[PDB]
Amino acid sequence: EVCSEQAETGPCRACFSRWYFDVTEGKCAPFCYGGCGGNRNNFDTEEYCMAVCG
Amino acid sequence: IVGGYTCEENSLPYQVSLNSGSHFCGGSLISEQWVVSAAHCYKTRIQVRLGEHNIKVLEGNEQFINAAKIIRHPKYNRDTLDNDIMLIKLSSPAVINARVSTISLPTAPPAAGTECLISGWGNTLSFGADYPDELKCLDAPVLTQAECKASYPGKITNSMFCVGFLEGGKDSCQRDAGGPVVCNGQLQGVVSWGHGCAWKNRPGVYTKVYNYVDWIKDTIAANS
Ligand SMILES: [Ca+2]
Repeated sequence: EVCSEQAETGPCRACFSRWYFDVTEGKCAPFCYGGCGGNRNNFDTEEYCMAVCG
Repeated sequence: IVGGYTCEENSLPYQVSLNSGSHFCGGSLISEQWVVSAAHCYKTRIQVRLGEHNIKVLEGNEQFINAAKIIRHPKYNRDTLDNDIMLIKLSSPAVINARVSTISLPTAPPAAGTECLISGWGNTLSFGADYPDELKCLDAPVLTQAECKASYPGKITNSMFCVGFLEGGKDSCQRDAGGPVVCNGQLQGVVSWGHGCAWKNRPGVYTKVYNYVDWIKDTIAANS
């Protein structure tokens, strides 16, 4: 269920380089995490995202 | 910045870039040794880049200076976003010149209706991702606190104010946080948060720098 969540920047406006599992691609993609809030589909690196979600 | 324009090169000499391998947040130079940013932009190591216009092109007129101290407001809270302000001490003083200079701290709270200038390298799209290499600018008015509080019921603390446009389309966005809101020659705001970017009736929420003038003075003095 974690890996099905949509990418969420959250309300804050930083750009922490993060990755989320994109269910439409079956693999992870990068996004700006704003630095607060968000959801669990949020990983430091592509390899880590795929380790959890791939 | 959504709905803005490319700033004239080096015309906002107080704008800085915070870099930790890539640009991740903005900031404002407030003295030769100190930069103001957002507490949610905290990293344990930060390179400050002053004099920037294109963050991807090393023209040679930038000043890259490592942060010696990185101090979030001690009462920053990631759930409420209260006290979203941070101070960075440069490891060597910034050299003041035509492209690098300070922005005055505010002497009174922001006044609704005042025209301001918001700036940064943030996303330019409300849906999608288009991140600019060149610094973007947005002319935007201070909104009334009633407009701010009605847009975000129960979420606007004493430390916050709204700047922008309730009709949508013009706002700061991800990668703008920490950057300046300047009104009448003074740094009134720090880019903080919002629901989405440039959504109708969801304006940008900014840290009210005036409420932290004493904290800024005290922290600078304690860390000299
Ligand atoms: Ca440059």
